[PDB]
Amino acid sequence: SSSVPSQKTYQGSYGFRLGFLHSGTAKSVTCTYSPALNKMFCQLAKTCPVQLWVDSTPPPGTRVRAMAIYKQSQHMTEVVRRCPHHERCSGLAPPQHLIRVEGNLRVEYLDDRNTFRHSVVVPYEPPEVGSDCTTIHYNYMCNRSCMGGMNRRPILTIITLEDSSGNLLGRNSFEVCVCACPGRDRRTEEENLRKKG
Amino acid sequence: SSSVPSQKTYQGSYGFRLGFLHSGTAKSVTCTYSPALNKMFCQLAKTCPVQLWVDSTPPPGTRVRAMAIYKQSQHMTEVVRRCPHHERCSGLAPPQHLIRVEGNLRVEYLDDRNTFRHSVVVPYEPPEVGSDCTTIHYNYMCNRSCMGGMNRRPILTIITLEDSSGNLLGRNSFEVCVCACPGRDRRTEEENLRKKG
DNA sequence: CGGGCATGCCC
DNA sequence: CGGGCATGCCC
Ligand SMILES: [Zn+2]
Ligand SMILES: [Zn+2]
Repeated sequence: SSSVPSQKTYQGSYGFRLGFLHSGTAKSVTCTYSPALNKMFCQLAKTCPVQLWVDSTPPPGTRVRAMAIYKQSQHMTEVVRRCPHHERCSGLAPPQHLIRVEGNLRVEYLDDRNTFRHSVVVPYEPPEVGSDCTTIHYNYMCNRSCMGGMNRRPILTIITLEDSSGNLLGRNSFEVCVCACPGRDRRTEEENLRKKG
Repeated sequence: SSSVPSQKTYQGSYGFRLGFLHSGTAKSVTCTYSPALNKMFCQLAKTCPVQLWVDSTPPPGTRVRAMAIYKQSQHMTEVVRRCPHHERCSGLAPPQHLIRVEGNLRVEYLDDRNTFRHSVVVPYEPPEVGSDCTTIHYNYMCNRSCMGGMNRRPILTIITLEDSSGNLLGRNSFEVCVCACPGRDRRTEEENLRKKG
């Protein structure tokens, strides 16, 4: 019984995929996504819109869960949590949770009783009409560099689509780097990929 | 009734002054003192020997107190304390105290009931015989850069010599920078002083 | 807003 | 051990 959740992409029978908005070119843009690295660069405590795309409409009662895990093998089995500084100076969200959802009246924050991992869950809502996706506003409450938290360790966010019975319907993931200057750090990484990847 | 303790040098009638040991040239020497800047550069949680020199022998019951205060006017009135990370992962010393004394069976840690400032106190002991000074081993439990603690703000350590009745007998102070590479940072600062001081 | 320095750590 | 990069922030 592993305590490390799968990160394997599983688009499933509903054709579940993630979308991200294009952003500005600014050195310190608040949120920016790199398709080449499948990686979000964003600033702490600010909005990161993630779009949910499906080919088929999930059944009523379907839920959307987000959870962070460390990306490197050496840190994979350690629970991702808020650093003690940002925990201390911290409504519904427990202070130890890294990932929050804003703008949803039905958000649930879970602390797994066996694996101790944190996750945040909202109801899946189908797009309104004309629209092809549904947007969730996530918030990361620490910088990747936070001492006693992520401590410079890369993380993945895993988004899972789950029915009310608990069956996995779909899964996707993206890397996240919460940092002061997302535009600078995105360009630096893409350039490093080009020259020495 | 101010809550900012004096840092003014007061050598007093006993001729109280501080001494510091000369150290190596290494980039990451554990402790090194700059006479030009009256400034200690040291690594966290490691020994910083400070020598006490007097011209006249203090009376029995004399105490030696150390306390940190922020050096800049803008931060002067804020209590210097341990960051929440190093407080959490922390015998006699309360976890919130930045400055500890090692190797003394009579150490007292005080949290002032009116000003809320932290200090650590030991008995003054006169030099043994032949020696001209007495050494106290101090420990700083955070880096200057610790988020939620010093947060990159320069500090002074104020050493006061006090009689058992509480009269101030002498006072001296030095700046402290707790950092990963004290030798590098000392040379950088002395060079900056030379070129643009 | 982008340039550029200080500083912890690389693996 | 010293060189040198990443990254938060300068004031
Ligand atoms: Zn944090
Ligand atoms: Zn600290």
